[PDB]
Amino acid sequence: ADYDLKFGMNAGTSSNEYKAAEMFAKEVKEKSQGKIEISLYPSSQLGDDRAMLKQLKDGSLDFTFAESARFQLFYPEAAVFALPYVISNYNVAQKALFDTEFGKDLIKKMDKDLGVTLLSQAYNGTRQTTSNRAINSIADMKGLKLRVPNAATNLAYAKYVGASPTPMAFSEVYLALQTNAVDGQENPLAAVQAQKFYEVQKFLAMTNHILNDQLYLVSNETYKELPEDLQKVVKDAAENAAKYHTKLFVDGEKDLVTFFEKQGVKITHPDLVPFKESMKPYYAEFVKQTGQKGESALKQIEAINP
Ligand SMILES: [Zn+2]
Ligand SMILES: [Zn+2]
Ligand SMILES: [Zn+2]
Repeated sequence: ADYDLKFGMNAGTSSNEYKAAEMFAKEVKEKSQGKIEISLYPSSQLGDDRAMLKQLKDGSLDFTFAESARFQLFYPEAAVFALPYVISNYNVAQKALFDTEFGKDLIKKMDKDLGVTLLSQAYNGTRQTTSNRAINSIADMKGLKLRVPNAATNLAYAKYVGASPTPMAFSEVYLALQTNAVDGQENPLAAVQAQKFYEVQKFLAMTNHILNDQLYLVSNETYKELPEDLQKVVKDAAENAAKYHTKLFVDGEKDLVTFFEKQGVKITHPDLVPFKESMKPYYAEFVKQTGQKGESALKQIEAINP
C-alpha cells in the first residue's frame, strides 16, 4: 500500500509512446488496487536516455523507454538492430530480440550488467524516404541530396544506396526542402506529419530501410524488490501496453499514408532487393569493427524468415 514510481521518456506528451505509457500507468494503478502509482516525465524532464538508463541502474528512476539498437552503446554488436535492411519487418525485430541466442544474451546483459529488466518490446515505426522527385527504383537515389541525422547507420543508408548524404540541423530541414537545397529526407511517418514535410515533399517511397522498436524497461532496484504479485501486475501491464503501442504505430502509418495522399503526396513501393544488396559493404565494415560477436549476430538474424 504504496509505491510512487517514475517513468521517464524522450518522447513528448502528444506521442504514441506517451499515450501507451499512460495506458501502462493507468493499468498498473487499477490492477495494483491503487498500491502503485506511476508518474510520467516526458520530453527528457529527467535527462536524455543515456542519463535515464543510468538512473535505472542506480535505482533513481523506475521505468524508461529505449530502443534495442541503443545498447550498441554498451555492446557494439547490438547496432545489428538498426543496420539498414537487416531487420525486414517488425516480426524479424521481435524474433531477433527474443528468439536468437544473441537477443537472449543481450537481455541477460541488460539485467546483470546494466541493472535493467526488459518487460516488453513494442513497434515504433519504420523509417521511409520522402523526396521532391519520384523514387521508382534504386536508380533514382543517385544525386539525391538526402538529409539524415548525424547517425552512422543513417549516413551508411544514404551512402550505400547511392544518394548524397546531407547532415543538417533538424530545424533547418523544412526550408531546405522547400527551396530544394536538399531533395529529400529519411524519417518515420510520424515525423513527416509532425514537421509537415508533406507540404514541401510531394513524393514518399516505402523504402523500409531502418525499423524502430521501443523497450519498456524497469530498474532492478525497484522491480526485484516488489512483491511477486505486484511484479506480475507490472509485467502484465507492460505487455498489454506494448501491444497497444504497436497498434498505434501500425494504424497510424496506414492513416498517414492516406492523409499524405490527401495532401498531394504520391507514394511509391520500389523494389528493395537492390537496396539491401547495396548494403553488403557496410555489413562487412560492421563485422570488421564488432568482430566474431557481430558476425555471429548477423548470421543469427538472417534466417529469421520475415
Ligand atoms: Zn505514496
Ligand atoms: Zn549465450
Ligand atoms: Zn502501399
